[PDB]
Amino acid sequence: SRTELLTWLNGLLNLNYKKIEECGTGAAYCQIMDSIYGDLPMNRVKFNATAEYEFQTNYKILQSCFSRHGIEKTVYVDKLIRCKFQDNLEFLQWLKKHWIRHKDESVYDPDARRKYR
Repeated sequence: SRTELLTWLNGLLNLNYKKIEECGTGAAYCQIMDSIYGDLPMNRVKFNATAEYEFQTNYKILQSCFSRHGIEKTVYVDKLIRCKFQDNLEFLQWLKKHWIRHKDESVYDPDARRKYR
């Protein structure tokens, strides 16, 4: 559920999200992928974005990550970027599964990776 996922995400990345809709900015999605692959351009991810044009940048970074690593999963930016509940709920559900299956043994420091943003 949304509550179970949000709690998981907040603990994983040391975030304080209250609604699934907040994942629509694409920043959290990028960092979940960074925790798994560690080659995301975190400095260029607009982590605390408020303007849609900035969300667009996050999604292009996310899409580039999928392409670089040969991830076949679909990413419908047009649906997610509007911060709609259902679309983001579904994408986050898949991301958690991807994380479970691919996150290795190394420790991840979400705060340091974001330069404490």
